[PDB]
Amino acid sequence: CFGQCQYTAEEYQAIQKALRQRLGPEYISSRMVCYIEGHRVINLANEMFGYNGWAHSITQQNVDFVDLNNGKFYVGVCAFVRVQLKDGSYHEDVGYGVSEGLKSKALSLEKARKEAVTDGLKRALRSFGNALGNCILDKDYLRSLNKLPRQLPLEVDLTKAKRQDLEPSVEEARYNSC
Amino acid sequence: CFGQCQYTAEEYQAIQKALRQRLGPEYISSRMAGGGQKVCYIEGHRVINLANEMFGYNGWAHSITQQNVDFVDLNNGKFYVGVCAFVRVQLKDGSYHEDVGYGVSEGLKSKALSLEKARKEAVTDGLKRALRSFGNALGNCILDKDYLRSLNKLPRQLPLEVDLTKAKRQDLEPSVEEARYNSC
Amino acid sequence: CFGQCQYTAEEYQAIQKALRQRLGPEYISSRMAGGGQKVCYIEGHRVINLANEMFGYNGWAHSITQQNVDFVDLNNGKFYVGVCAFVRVQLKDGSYHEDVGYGVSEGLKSKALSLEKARKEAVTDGLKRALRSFGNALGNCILDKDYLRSLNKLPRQLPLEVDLTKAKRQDLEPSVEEARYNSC
Amino acid sequence: CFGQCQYTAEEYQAIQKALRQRLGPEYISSRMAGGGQKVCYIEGHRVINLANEMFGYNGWAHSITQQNVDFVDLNNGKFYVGVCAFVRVQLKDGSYHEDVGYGVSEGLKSKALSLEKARKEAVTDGLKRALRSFGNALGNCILDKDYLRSLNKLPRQLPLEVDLTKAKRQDLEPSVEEARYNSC
Amino acid sequence: CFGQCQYTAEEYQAIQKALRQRLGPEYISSRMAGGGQKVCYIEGHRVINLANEMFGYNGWAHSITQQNVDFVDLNNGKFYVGVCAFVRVQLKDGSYHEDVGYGVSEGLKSKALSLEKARKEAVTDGLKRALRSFGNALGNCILDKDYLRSLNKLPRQLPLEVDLTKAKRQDLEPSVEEARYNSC
Amino acid sequence: CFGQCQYTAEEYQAIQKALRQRLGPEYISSRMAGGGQKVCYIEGHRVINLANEMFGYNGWAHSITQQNVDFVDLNNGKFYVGVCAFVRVQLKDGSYHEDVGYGVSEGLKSKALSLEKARKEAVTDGLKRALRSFGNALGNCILDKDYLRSLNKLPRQLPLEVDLTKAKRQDLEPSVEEARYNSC
Amino acid sequence: CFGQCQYTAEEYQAIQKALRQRLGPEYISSRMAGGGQKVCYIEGHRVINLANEMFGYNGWAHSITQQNVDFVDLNNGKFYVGVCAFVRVQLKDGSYHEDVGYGVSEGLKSKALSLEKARKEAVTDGLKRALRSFGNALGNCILDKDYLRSLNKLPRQLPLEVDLTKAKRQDLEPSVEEARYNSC
Amino acid sequence: CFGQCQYTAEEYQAIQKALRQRLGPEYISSRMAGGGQKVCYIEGHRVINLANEMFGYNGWAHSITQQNVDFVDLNNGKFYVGVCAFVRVQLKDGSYHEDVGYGVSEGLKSKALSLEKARKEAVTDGLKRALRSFGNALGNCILDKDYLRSLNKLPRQLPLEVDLTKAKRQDLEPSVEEARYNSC
Amino acid sequence: CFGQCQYTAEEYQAIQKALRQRLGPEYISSRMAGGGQKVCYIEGHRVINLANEMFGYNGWAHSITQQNVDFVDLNNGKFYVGVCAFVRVQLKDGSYHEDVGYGVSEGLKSKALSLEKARKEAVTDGLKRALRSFGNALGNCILDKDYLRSLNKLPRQLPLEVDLTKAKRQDLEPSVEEARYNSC
Amino acid sequence: CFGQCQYTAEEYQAIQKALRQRLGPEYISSRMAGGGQKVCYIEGHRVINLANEMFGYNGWAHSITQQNVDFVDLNNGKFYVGVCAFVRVQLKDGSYHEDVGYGVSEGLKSKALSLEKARKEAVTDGLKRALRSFGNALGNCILDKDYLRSLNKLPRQLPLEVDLTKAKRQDLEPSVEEARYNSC
Amino acid sequence: CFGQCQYTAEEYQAIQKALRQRLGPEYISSRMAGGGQKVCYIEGHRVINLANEMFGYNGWAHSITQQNVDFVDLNNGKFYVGVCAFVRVQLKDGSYHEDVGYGVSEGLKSKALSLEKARKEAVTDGLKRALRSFGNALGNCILDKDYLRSLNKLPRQLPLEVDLTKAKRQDLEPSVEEARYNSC
DNA sequence: CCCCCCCCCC
DNA sequence: CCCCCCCCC
Repeated sequence: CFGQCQYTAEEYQAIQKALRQRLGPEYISSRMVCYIEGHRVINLANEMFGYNGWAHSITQQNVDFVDLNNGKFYVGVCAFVRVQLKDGSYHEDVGYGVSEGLKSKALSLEKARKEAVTDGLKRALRSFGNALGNCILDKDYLRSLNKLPRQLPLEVDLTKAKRQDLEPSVEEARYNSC
Repeated sequence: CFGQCQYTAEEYQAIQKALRQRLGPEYISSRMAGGGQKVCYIEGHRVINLANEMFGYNGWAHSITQQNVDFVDLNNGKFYVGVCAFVRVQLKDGSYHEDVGYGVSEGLKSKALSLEKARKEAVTDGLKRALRSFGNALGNCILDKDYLRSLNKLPRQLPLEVDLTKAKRQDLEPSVEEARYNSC
Repeated sequence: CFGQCQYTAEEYQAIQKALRQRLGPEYISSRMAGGGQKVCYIEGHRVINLANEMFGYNGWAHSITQQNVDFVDLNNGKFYVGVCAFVRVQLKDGSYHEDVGYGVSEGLKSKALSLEKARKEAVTDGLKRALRSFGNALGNCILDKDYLRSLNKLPRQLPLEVDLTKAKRQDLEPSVEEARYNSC
Repeated sequence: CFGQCQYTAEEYQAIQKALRQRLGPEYISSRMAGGGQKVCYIEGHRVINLANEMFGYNGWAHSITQQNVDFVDLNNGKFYVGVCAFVRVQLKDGSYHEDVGYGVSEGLKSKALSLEKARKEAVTDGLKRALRSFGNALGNCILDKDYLRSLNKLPRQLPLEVDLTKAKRQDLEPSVEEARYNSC
Repeated sequence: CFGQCQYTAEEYQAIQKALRQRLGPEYISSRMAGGGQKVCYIEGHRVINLANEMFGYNGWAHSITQQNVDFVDLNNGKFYVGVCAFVRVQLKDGSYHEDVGYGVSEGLKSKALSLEKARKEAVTDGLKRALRSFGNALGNCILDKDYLRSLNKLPRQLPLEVDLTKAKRQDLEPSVEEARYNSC
Repeated sequence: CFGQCQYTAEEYQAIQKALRQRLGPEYISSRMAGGGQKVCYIEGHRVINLANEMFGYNGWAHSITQQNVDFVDLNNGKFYVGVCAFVRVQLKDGSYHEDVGYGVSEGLKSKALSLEKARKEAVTDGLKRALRSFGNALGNCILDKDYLRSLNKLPRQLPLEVDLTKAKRQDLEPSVEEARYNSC
Repeated sequence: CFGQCQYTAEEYQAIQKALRQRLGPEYISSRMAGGGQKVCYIEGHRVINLANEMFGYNGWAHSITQQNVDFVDLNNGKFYVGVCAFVRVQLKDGSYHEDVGYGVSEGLKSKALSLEKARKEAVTDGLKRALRSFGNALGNCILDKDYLRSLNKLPRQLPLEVDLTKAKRQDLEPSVEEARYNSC
Repeated sequence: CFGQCQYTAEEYQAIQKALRQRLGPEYISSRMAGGGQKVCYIEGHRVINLANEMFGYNGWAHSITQQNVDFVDLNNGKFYVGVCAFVRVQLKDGSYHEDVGYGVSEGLKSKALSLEKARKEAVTDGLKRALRSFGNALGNCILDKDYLRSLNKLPRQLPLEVDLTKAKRQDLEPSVEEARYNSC
Repeated sequence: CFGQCQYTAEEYQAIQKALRQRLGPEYISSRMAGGGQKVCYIEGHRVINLANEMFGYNGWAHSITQQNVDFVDLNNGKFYVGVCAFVRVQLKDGSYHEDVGYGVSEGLKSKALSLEKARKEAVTDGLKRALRSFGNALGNCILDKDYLRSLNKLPRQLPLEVDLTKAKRQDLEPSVEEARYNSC
Repeated sequence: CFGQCQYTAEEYQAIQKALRQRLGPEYISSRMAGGGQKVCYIEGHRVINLANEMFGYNGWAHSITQQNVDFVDLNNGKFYVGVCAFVRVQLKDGSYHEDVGYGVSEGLKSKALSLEKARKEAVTDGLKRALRSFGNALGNCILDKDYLRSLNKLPRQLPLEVDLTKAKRQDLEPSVEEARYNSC
Repeated sequence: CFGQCQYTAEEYQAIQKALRQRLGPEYISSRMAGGGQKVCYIEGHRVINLANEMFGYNGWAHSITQQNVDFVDLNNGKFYVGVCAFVRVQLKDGSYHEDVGYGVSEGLKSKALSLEKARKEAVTDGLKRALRSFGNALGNCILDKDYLRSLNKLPRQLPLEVDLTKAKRQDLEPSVEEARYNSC
């Protein structure tokens, strides 16, 4: 099962080679600072290891503070996320979540907690190689990214989008799996 | 049993391909936020049915690791409640994803309904955010702004109608009863 | 034993198909839920019988992970009580779904009746919300507003009558007793 | 041993069939509730014997997960006590159902007797509500509003008589001792 | 060992039949309750002997899960003590039943004797109520009001006399010592 | 080892029969209660010897689950102490019986003697009450009022004399040493 | 190893026979209680050697489950200390007996010496009372008043003399060392 | 699985030799301390990639045993935060090294960013110091003063340029998917 | 390994015989207690060597279950410390003996030395009292007053001198290294 | 895996011989203590490399059992911090050594840097002292005063130069990667 | 592995013989202890080397069960610190010895140095006293007063000189690496 | 009510 | 939107 599977030579070789790849400009985004968006990291991990080849859990989440300054809330929240592969290999790291200025205590806490968990997951997956987000920390890679042409955001083709719940091929394979 | 079943090549490959699909406009809904901005989301029951179809009714599981009420404040007769929950989804092979949901209830005068609303919302949100990590088909694509742009350019479709003619009308499931009798 | 048996292909397919079924109007009832509007729901005993038919009396299980009384407040002689419960349903293959229920009692003068109402409602609500996660047939469809529109357009049927002629009248079960004697 | 035995096809089907039965009027009793209304219920010993017949003396089990005294109040010499209990019933195959019972005692001048009544009543109620989840035959049908009306239309029968001629009069059980000696 | 032995068909059926037996008048005793009314009961030693005969000296077991002193109050020189106990009986196959006993001592001037009486009574009562759940032969029939009337209609027999001629008079048990020597 | 050995048919039946025996007058002792009534009991060493002969020196065991000093009060220079103990007896097949003992010391001026008396008495009483549950031969019959009447009508026998001619006089046990040397 | 070895028939019967023996006057010692009455007891080392001979140096074991200092009081320069200990003896077959010992120290000016005396006495007394439960040969007979009377009528023998001619004078044990070298 | 793999002779020897290598100037960075002096270090991503190449992406793992915030102080509008972390790295053969990292933030006006900086720095520092213990190739050589001197004498090379032509541009990994499909 | 080995017949009997031996005057020492009385004891190292020869350096073991400082008092400039320790000796067959030692230091002005003395003495005393329980050869006879009288009648011998000519002078143990190399 | 491997004769003998070697002056360093004196020590990275060469990168491991900050004092604006750490080193055969390290930081005005220095120094010192216990080669000889005098009499060598020509300049390890590919 | 290996006859006998050896004057040193006179002791590194030679680098292990700082007191600028530690030594066969060490620092002005001295001394002292229990060769004889007298009569030899010609000069151990390479 | 407990016991 | 008044008395 999970945590018991040992990587075969072919799969080990494919993943080890693939994880060295640096990410193209399609993955990187910027704010006012470069970063990779959460769903992109999720999709990267799902493609690298399979939907059932990686796992993550929240070891502990701790609210550092909730302060009130003339009607505005300032909240800091840390989270400890541990990623595990289907072979037992694991990486655990710290994420943080901040919410300053909001008037809603509850919305501030929601933003801070969710942000902390997502950040922790990104930083835990980072430790597997450049393909999962390590290259973003290399300043030479950032410069080589700035010299690249700023391409416009690609468009998504919703023609083959999932339109009904049923997955007939999946149901067939699962019925044949028993 | 559960957590021990190992995925066969056919089911693994089918699921891996199927999870890449982004969701059509049938799944996505929208509300208005505190900044007057549009926020998309998938309704709970849609995600539950999506997961039941992707993994089988017995191929996925979820549990509440911890639910914690952050605060209960009383402002001139109105209750403001924040509740977080940690939901862990597991597949029949032991693979798991755990995330946090939050639940908010501001303005209500009934403390009990505020707490109920916050707790249930927190748990459902945590389940959705935990299931997100399995792929676009279970809700990962909703975070892609390009997917959102491609969704607005689409015609606002009218609510589909449900045909309740073959709806279940009595408890017994005879084919199910036979299949189970033959299992003992 | 329980939690160890793996579903056979025939029973898996039967149950997966049956769980997709939406519920007819015989199951749906209405009360005034949280929010003060008319809200549809499935009665507890109906969900119990639904689950017993879907999985068998020994094919599903549930337990109360934790029940916590959030508060008991007294406002000029009336009691206001909120109670949450965490109920986890498990199938005979180890598959599980856990959710939160809440129980409310505001205004009553009897503390004991208020607490009893809140605790029992919390447990039953948690069980229903945990069973929701297996498919439409166990209560997931009730959350689809399109399903509600398709339910209102249906002819309002009168409550069916129960024929108590073949009702159980003595304790002994000879058919069961024989199979059990031969099972040892 | 217990929790390990798997139900055989014959015993499973027999029990699944028997549990669908609604109960005849011999089981149901009634009192006058709060608002000058009628409320039906099944007495504890009836449910105990029903379970012993359905599963065998060694085919079902129950335990008290937790009992918590909610309150003990003193108003001018009278004690008012509320007690909840969490009872978990388990079958010989590991299947389980857990629910909450409550126990109330208002008016008594003895704190000890109030607590005794409340605790025992809570536990018995919890056992009844836990056994309810196995099917109609163990008490689920009592929740059906149509079933109660269909029960009122039957002629109210007078208490059947019990013939104590074959009552056990001395301790020794020779057939049991013989089979048990043959068990070694 | 204990909790592992599985009941053989003959012993299962013998015990299942024997537990249906209602108890004769030799077992029932009576005291007066608070409202000056008759309350029936089975004495502790009677239940112990019944259980030893039904299952064997090594076929049933009981343990005190938890005992909690609810209160010890002093009212003008008299002590009033209430004590609850949770007793769990288990059979040699792992089957179990757990229930609550209570112990009361009101009026005594000695705290120590009040506590002793309350604790011991709680434990014994809990054992009786746990054994009750196996069937009429172990004490369930005492709860049937119809069974009680048929007991009043019976002639109250004078206390049976005990023939102490075959009483054990010295420690050695040669047949037992021999059977055990042959076990090594 | 202990707790695993399963009783052989011969030893089971021998012990089951022997435990039914009531005790002769050699075992019973008496003290006086204040109301002019007589209270019977079996002395500690007598119960220990009874158990050693019934089960063997290595066929029964007991342990102190918990001992709790309820109170130690000082009233005008005199100490009044109540102590409870929970003793669990276990047989070599895993069968067990657990009960409560109490120990009392009122009036003594030495706190140390009060505590020692109460603790030791509690433990011994708990052992007696736990062993009682195995049958009449180990002390259950002492609670039967008819057995008490049949005991009082018997001629008061003079204290038996002990023949110390074959008493153990030196440490070495040669037969035991030889049997154990062959056991390695 | 220890706790797993099962007693062989020869050793079981030999030990069972030997444990029935009462002790001669060589073992019994006496002091005067605080009320001028005669109190018998067995010295610690005598009981230790008794157990070593009955079961072997490696056939019995004991451990201190818990030691609790009940009180340490200071009255005009003198310390009064009560300490209880719970000692559990176990045989190589898993059989066990647990009892309580007490240790007292009144009058001493040194708190440390008082505590040392009380703790050591509590533990030794607990070991004696735990070993008592194995039979008369290990100290059970000391509680029989008839044995005490038969002890008084026996001639009080003068303290035996110890022959230190065959005493161990150097550390080395050549026979033991040889038997052990052949054991590897 | 992980923690079970034993290093093969070829892989052990390869890694043992490779870890002896000291690092070239491409890895080392430097800053100025609070007292105007040069401090060398290895950046986090370099250590992560070094370890991934030395042991494989699945041949090393690390976990946070505990993170403890030492202090958060507010001095006239500036926050000073010290946080320690204990990081444990493990290899696929069970070999492990655990060390401490620290995180500092002095002067900042935002508490949230101070805490984020201190916690993340503590964890990364602990990871670097834990990996340091495996050899020079993973960072031990940075502590050799002679290695630092021999590094300064080297020509300061210009920052290398990165060729992003072969960068990953889409999610799909066909070779990886193929090998994994062949792994089921 | 340790705790698992079962004693072979030869070594068992050798040790069983050897443990009966009383100790010659070379082992016994004496001090003067507070009442000017002669108190006998065996020095620690002698008991350690006794055990090392009786069971082998690897045939017995001891551990400190708990050490508890009873008090540390400061009375007019001097420290008075009492410390108890619970030492459990175990043999290579799993047999064990646990007892309490005490350590005292009264009068010293340095707290640190008082604590050191009390703790170390408590541990050593506990080890001596635990080893005593195996038989006379390890110190049980020292408690026999008859043994003490038989010790006084012997001539007080002068301290034996130790021959340090064949003393160990370098670390290496060549025969040991050879035997160990041949064990791998 | 780790903790399971048994040392082969060749590797055992090699390591046992190698650990006796004392360290040359290349390893030893010196500082000035509080009395203007010479204190010798081995720098951390040297000890890490020593252990990695003696046992292999995967043949030794260490963990931090506990680190405890003893004190943080503020004396006229400067911080003085003492921190202890407990480091446990384990070999691939399960052999282990645990010792204490300390860390000090006096004079700094930054609390965070003081704590960082003290914690890191404590952990490194504990690792050095734990590895010391394996033999002279890992640092035990540094405690021999004769070793120190014989160290002064040797010619003080110039700091060796480091040859960075073959330093690792890129991440990939082709020999390691190939040896690992052949291991799956 | 460690804790599982059983000693072979040859190695057991060699080690048992070697442990009897008393130590020559090369090992013994003298300082001013808590008795206020010339007190003999074995230096830490000597005991470590003794153990490494007696059992092998991988044949003995020790751990710190607990270290507890008893007190830190400040008297006119000087610190008085007492620290105890519990060290447990174990051999490769599971045999173990656990004892207490103490560490003292009185008079020093630096709190950090006092705590460091006390903790390290406590751990080292505990290790020495735990190793004492294995025989004279590891330090038991140092307590023998006759051994001390026989040590004074020996010629006081001058500090031995160490031959550092074959001192270890580089990290690599080629023979060790070869023996390990062939072990995989 | 009473008995348990008060007075006695150490 | 609930909460209040209703319901339990």
